[PDB]
Amino acid sequence: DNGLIIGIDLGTTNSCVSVMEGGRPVVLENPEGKRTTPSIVSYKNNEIIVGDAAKRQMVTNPNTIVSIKRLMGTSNKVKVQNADGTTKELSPEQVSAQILSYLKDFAEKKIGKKISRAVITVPAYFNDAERNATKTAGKIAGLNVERIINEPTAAALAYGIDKASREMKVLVYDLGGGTFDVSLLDIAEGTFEVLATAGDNRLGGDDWDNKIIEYISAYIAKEHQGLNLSKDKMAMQRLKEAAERAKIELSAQLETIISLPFLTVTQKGPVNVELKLTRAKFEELTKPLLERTRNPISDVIKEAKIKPEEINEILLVGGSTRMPAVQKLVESMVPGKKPNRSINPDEVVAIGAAIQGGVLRGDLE
Ligand SMILES: Nc1ncnc2c1ncn2[C@@H]1O[C@H](COP(=O)(O)OP(=O)(O)NP(=O)(O)O)[C@@H](O)[C@H]1O
Ligand SMILES: [Mg+2]
Repeated sequence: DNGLIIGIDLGTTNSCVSVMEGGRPVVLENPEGKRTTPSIVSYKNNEIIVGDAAKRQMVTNPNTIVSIKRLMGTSNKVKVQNADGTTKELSPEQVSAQILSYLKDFAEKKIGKKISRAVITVPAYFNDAERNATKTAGKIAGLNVERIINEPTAAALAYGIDKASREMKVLVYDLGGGTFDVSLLDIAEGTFEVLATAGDNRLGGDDWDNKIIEYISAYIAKEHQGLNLSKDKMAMQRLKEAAERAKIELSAQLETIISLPFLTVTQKGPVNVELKLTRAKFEELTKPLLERTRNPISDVIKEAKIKPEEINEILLVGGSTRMPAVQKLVESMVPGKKPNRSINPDEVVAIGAAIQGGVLRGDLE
C-alpha cells in the first residue's frame, strides 16, 4: 500500500512514464526502446496493441483509435468491429486504460516490481468530469491514482521551481502534437496557483506535419491530375510518416530530403516524390501555425495583469518546442529571458509527475 508511485503523462499524441530511483527521476523505456509511447490503441477482438505498432496502422486500420484524450470527460463512445461483425462500444476511460496498462506493464518489468500507484497529469483546463475520467482510466488499469496534477505544474516540479526561495511567476509554453497550451503560474511557499491559461486545443505539431503533406500533394499535382490521393490509405500512411520525419530532421539540419518512390500509380505508371525541403521553406509554409501561438502568450500576460518583465522563468514543454522557430518566437515575447529546454521537453511532464509521486510516498532517503 506504500510502494512506488509512478508518474504518467497521458498525452493526446504520446505518453510517458517515469519513476523516482535513487533520489532522481528516471524515464522508463518501452519494449521498442523508446522513452515515449504513442497514445494509440488498436483492437482485434481481445488482442489489443498499444503504441508504436498501432501508430503504424493509424491510417490503414479502422479499429485503431487515436486522439482519445479529446473525448475524456464526455459520454461519447468509440466503436470498433469484432471479427463476427458485431460492434464493441468503448468509453474514453477504457481506451485510455489500455495506454495506462501498457505503461504499467513495461514499467513493472523495468523496475522489477509490481506497481499499483500513480500520479497522472492532465491539462490545467480539465474540469472535474475530465479529471475523474482520468482517475477512472487509472483504476481500470490497476493503478491507485494518488493525485491528478496539472501538466504545467508537473513541468515546474521537474525544474525544481517549487524550491525557489522567492515567489516566482512562470510562463509555460507547451506545444505538443495536438494541442497548444500557455499557462502563467505563481509559485509561492511551495504552492502553485494557475493565474491564467490560453491556447488552442486544435493546434499542435500534427499541423506542421500536415503542411508538409499539403505541400507534397501540391508538388504531385504539378505533374499529375485526378489521382484521388486521399483514398489511398497506404499512400496516406506513408505521407504522414515522411512528413513527421522531415519536420523532425529540420529541427537539427537546414535541409531534408523527402523520398517516396512508388507512392501511388496512375495510368502512366508510378507516382514518385523526391523533394528537398529547406528549413527556410518549411518555416514559410508553417508561418500561420507559428504565429497563431503568439497571441496566447499576450493573453495570459493581459489576464494576469502583469508586465512581461514580471515573468521570472519560461519553460518550453512539448516535442514541438524543439523547432528553432518556436524557440525564437518565445524569446521574442519575453525579452531578456532565456527559456528553459534543458530537460527533454517531451519527458518533462512525466518527470514532474514522478517527483510528485516520490513526494507523496514520503521517505527522504
Ligand atoms: N525534434 C523535433 N522537432 C519537431 N517536432 C518534434 C520533435 N520531436 C517531437 N516533435 C513533435 O512533438 C509532437 C508530440 O509532442 P508531445 O509533447 O509528445 O505530445 P503530447 O504530450 O501528446 N501533447 P498533446 O498532443 O498536445 O496532447 C509531435 O508533433 C512530434 O512530431
Ligand atoms: Mg503534452
